[PDB]
Amino acid sequence: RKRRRHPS
Amino acid sequence: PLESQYQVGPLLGSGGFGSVYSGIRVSDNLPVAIKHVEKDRISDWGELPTRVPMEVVLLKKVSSGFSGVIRLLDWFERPDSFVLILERPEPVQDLFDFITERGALQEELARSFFWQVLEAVRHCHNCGVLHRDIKDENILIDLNRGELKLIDFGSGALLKDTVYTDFDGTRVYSPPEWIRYHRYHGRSAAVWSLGILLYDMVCGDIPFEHDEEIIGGQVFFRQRVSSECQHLIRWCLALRPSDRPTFEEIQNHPWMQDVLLPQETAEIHLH
Ligand SMILES: N#C[C@H](c1ccnc(NCCc2cccnc2)n1)c1nc2ccccc2s1
Repeated sequence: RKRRRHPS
Repeated sequence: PLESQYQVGPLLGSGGFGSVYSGIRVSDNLPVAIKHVEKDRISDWGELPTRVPMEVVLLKKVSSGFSGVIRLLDWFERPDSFVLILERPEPVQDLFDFITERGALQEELARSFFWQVLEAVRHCHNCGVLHRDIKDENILIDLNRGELKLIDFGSGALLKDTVYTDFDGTRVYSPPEWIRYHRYHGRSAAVWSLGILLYDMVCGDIPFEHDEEIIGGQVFFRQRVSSECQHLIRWCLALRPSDRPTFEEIQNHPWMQDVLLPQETAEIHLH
């Protein structure tokens, strides 16, 4: 499953 | 001038927060980070005890003494930007990349990390600063000392007891009262982001991606997590803000007992 960063 | 005091090295990161470079202070070769923010992108302005970005005001407020918050060393105004000089831990990895590479953390390790984030956030609040963007991406691990550093105060505010109606932090760490009503109180919203972080640490990724999950009130555990830890997580992610624990209650929780010292953490889990 895909883990991602998240911009503010 | 900025340019004859610091030697500039590689870009460490860039994005919404601006552009951050590695540097060295020329005088004593001290490691620094050099953060550039465009003036047209600074929304919140303060005044210093000069008109500066709010981020500078907040960092100065938290910069005294030894803590788990990144220290502002200096700052410079330019025609179209502000430059912030910060201390730089070395060697360092951010907590996002640490969890990506290692997967779900052992609870002893998550306990030590989470304990240190709690102390850093307590420090901020004690200094009248609300970070507003607590997440793994904004946590640096000093891999030799086993010490965590909270970075990126660029979404932060002065702490108040009244409602906030603005927010430019990370939506997936934001509480349901924000998603539903565009209103939150500082400390209770911080505790929600802290529950998201603790889940992230013990499970390998954040619990929620979608607004409907955030507001839904259901925490599914994808990894084996102890009942005491699941209980703390779920208390932090109580849908009603007043049902969330205080910082004291978090730190007095049974799951939080017998924490490792930073050096033990480094020796056991990092070296
Ligand atoms: N604002 C801000 C940032 C920031 C915000 C969002 N993402 C990042 N990513 C860079 C992470 C990093 C930091 C250090 C070494 N390698 C990677 N950085 C940073 N502030 C400092 C301060 C000191 C040292 C590093 C950073 S990164």
